[PDB]
This record gives sequence, structure tokens and C-alpha cells, in this order.
Amino acid sequence: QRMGMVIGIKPEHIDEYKRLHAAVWPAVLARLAEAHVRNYSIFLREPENLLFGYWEYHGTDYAADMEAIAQDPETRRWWTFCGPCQEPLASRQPGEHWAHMEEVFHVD
Amino acid sequence: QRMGMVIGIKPEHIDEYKRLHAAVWPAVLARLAEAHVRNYSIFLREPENLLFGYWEYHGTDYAADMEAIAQDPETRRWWTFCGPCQEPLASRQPGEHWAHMEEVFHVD
Repeated sequence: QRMGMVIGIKPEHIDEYKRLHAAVWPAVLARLAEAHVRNYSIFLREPENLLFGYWEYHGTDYAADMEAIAQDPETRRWWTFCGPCQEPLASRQPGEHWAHMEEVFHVD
Repeated sequence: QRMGMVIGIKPEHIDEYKRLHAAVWPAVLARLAEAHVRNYSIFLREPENLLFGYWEYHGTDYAADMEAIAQDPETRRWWTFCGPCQEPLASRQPGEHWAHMEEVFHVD
């Protein structure tokens, strides 16, 4: 089960965002493995200033495991550094930070 | 070796684009495997009207295999139907159709 998501990034914080993601806290990565997320990549487009997230989720209850991560106190701390670099899409859904995208094609 | 790429889509052709990619010609899919492209997904964002492509390339000379595909007469026919649905990024590089994105994070 694949997922693609998109969020804006403030251009003055691209280098900071990059620096953070060159060394993600190993427990945050462990919290993500624990929620069955695998093969997770983030890609940057300039000058449109967009981040595109891609990951494969091998779990059973997505909205559960996502709420699990969301109150793990150390992941919560981590997001205090990512967030101010980010610019959630004005067109996103209520409750969304990253905006979910619709898969229209796959081939193994 | 992962790749992420982005292109715009004309919103009046989203349904056509979706219809085409629900049943891609098997020879196009086969020539893509021939060029070592695997786990290839495309995602749609509305209302921003962006397509985000993701694939993993297990080859050894990317720029070669990408012009192998590019004059395979069936794949060229195929692109006669995708292209007109698409809107290449004004900010893209000369010679680009889809625009390359920079990976800034990965975890297995």
C-alpha cells in the first residue's frame, strides 16, 4: 500500500530543512518503522518550493498508527523543527498538514 | 537508485489521463522493465494540478536507457496521448519534459 503526499516549503528554510533530514533522530526513524512505514523518501522541487513524500505502509489500520506516532513525545519534539520550515497547502483538507495525493498509475 | 519527478497537468484532461493509465499498453510497460525501471508510481494533486512520478532504477547508465525508450516506436506513439494532457513546468531545464527533483531524505 503506497502513499504520496505534498507540502510547500518556505525557501528561506530549505538549507535548514536539508540539514535536519541529513541526520534524523534515530528514534523518530524507529517510531516510523514501528508504525510499519518503509521505503520513505522526500524530494524537493525548486523554484516551485514543494516537498513530495513517498512511502509504502505495510500496516493494517493507517489512521491508528498515524495517531500513534502523533503523540510519541519525541516525534512531537522533532516536528517542532520541521514545521516552521514547511508551508501547508492552502488547498489542503481540515486536519491535514501534508496533503494527500491520488495514485493514478503503478507498475511493479 | 530512486528518482522523483514532477509535471503539470491540464485539468480538462485529468479524466483522459487517468483512463490511459488504468490500462497502459503492455509493450510500453515491458520496454520500461527493459530499461531497469521498477516500482514506478504516478500521483495526482488537485487543485494544484501536479503529477509526481516516482521510480527505482536498477540499471547502470540512466541517460542511455532513457534514450533507448525515447525512440522505441511504440513508446513514442504512447507519448502522443500523454503529452497533450500534460503541462511541462515553465521552470524546467532545457531538454526536460518531466522535471527532476532532488532527494533530501530517505530511510529503508
